[PDB]
Amino acid sequence: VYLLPPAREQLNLRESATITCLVTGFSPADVFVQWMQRGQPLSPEKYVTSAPMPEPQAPGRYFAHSILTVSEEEWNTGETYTCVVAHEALPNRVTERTVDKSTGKPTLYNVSLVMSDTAGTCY
Amino acid sequence: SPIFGPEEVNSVEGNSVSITCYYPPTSVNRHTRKYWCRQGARGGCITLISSEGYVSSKYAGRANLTNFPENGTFVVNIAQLSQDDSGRYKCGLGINSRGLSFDVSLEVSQGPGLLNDT
Amino acid sequence: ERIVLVDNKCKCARITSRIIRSSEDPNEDIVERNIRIIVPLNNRENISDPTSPLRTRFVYHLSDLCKETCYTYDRNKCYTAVVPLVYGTKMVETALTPDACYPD
Ligand SMILES: *[C@@H]1O[C@H](CO)[C@@H](O[C@@H]2O[C@H](CO)[C@@H](O)[C@H](O)[C@H]2NC(C)=O)[C@H](O)[C@H]1NC(C)=O
Repeated sequence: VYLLPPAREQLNLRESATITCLVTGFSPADVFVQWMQRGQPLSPEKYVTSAPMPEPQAPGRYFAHSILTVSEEEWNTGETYTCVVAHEALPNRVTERTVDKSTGKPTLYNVSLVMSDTAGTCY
Repeated sequence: SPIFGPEEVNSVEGNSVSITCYYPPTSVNRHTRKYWCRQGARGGCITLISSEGYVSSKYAGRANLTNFPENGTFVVNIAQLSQDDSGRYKCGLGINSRGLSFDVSLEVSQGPGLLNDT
Repeated sequence: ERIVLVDNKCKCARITSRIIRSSEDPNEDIVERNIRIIVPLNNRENISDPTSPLRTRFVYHLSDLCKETCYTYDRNKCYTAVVPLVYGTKMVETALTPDACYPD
């Protein structure tokens, strides 16, 4: 199971944000998938998902999807939205993953170079 | 930070003034530069009097500076004040560029009066 | 208000720290490690032998000095290198920095 945060393009009209609990690379089929939120499962009515689509490239394998329309602020405040997958090809048969704003944001850092500008402040 | 002196000192023109600033009595502070500098909106102390002898050209005869290592002190005497002397100053030691120093404010005002009725 | 984690007066390093107690929100504060170095680009590599090259590299394994070849003349403890004088030869002392080697 993977997970991609909503497209920044969506986060410019500031109504809704969509999240893609991509599921793939597995066999057999009949994967159920559910979305946790701090231990609280959402309703299946909150989100939508596919059926196991036969995978083109990986031959004897299936894949599916699911989405959920989190609104702008409703993603902008934390709320990691764990996505949990139920299948039979796992040791404990289950897995779950999650995301937030700050899944990336990797080390933004403003260097600064200064000369010839006496600011009247120590260093 | 380890330098210590009076924050603001006021006097009026024509008078003398004497300022004392303190340093820990260690060996170097008993045997190294003391200075009185004046800053502004231009970025830098301009030195006005030094413990090494140099006196600013505008302060010749006006003022001098003496060090009493036994008191852990150095003293600055200014006489013949004017309203052109009011501004922000600093006592300090060592190289002016660092801050082993202490900031002083100075406000000079004219000698009022002229009113025999009060 | 800061907390000087290290103040190495023979590297002129000074790692302080200060929790920026935020706007009075809950505990979404971030602690903050200020650093500061004043590298000389004037001195030797043998700080106490002015017959060596100057310096190019200035390496700060902060791990090492978060606790001896360090390269600023510390102000308070002073240095010297015995130096020959000739008036005849004599092998005699010096005082490589003043105003701190004063036996007083
Ligand atoms: C290079 O530095 C080392 C240590 O930093 C110096 O070693 C000793 O320094 C003391 C200083 O008083 C002298 O009394 C010793 O005679 C030095 N020992 C040796 C073996 O030299 C060393 O002197 C420095 N280099 C030079 C050329 O002096």
